[PDB]
Amino acid sequence: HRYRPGTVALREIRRYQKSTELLIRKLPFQRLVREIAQDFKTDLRFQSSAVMALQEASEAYLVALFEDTNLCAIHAKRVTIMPKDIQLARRIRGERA
DNA sequence: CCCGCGTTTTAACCGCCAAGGGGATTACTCCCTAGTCTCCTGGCACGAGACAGAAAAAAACAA
Repeated sequence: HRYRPGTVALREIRRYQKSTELLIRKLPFQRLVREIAQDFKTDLRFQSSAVMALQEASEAYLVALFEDTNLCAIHAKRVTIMPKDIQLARRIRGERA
């Protein structure tokens, strides 16, 4: 049959909140880090541990930001997060101007 | 707008194979060092110095 929209989303929320493994596949993230670093200094080498630490910090920060975004969206009587939500959360945080 | 399902490809992995490059050993080559071989014109005349030196053992013959 068909699951009504919004139920499988709750199932994934339950699934991913019980687990800790990283949600971004490694190699694209590593290539993105390498590209970003290249603009600061050339012919650079990275320890896999450094790259893993970068991924852990980035994913945790993104999860916290998504939590704040969901809270902001709920405050607007809304269920869907939209860019203004991220913007407001970042603004109140003080990272974005 | 966004969710849930149907279809495609490669990208992430592994295994084996084949181009292309790096290190220890090997092919030469160049320079240096080390060690030899041979020669120093055609000759001619005359002279003078080297006639080995010690020591052990068997035999002849005087006594």
